[PDB]
Amino acid sequence: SMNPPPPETSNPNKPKRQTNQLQYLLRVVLKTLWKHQFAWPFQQPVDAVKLNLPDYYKIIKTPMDMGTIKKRLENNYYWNAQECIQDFNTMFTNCYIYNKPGDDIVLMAEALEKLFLQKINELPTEE
Ligand SMILES: Cc1noc(C)c1-c1cc(O)cc(CN2CCC(F)(F)CC2)c1
Repeated sequence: SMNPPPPETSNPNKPKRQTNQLQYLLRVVLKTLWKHQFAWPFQQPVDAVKLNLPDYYKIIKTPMDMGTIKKRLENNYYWNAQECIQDFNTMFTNCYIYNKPGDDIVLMAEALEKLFLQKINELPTEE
């Protein structure tokens, strides 16, 4: 169970724009979660080899992580905020699907998700 390639973070064919909602997602939302004490397991793709999780990529077919999200934001990969929000949701859902409801990693993801929802509650209107 080698790891898959990471999710793409740039694509020369995918259209680009800089907007204030995407800026908010990078500067406020991602920033807040990134620097949180629970961020670190989520700051890069799950390395199922180093973590000895041979079934991870049998269960999780749409991996996602904040490192990927950060690069996507930095690279103007997203056209709109919803695309980015979807990736955060994917990351949290994967964690909840793969792990058991007691688990420390799940509590960590719940805390980040609560914070995520607070910051997305205040997304600015598009200029
Ligand atoms: C995210 C994610 N989703 O599913 C898995 C499995 C991971 C995961 C990713 C990591 O980079 C490291 C660990 C180990 N874990 C960290 C927190 C802890 F609470 F300390 C327990 C050990 C788990």
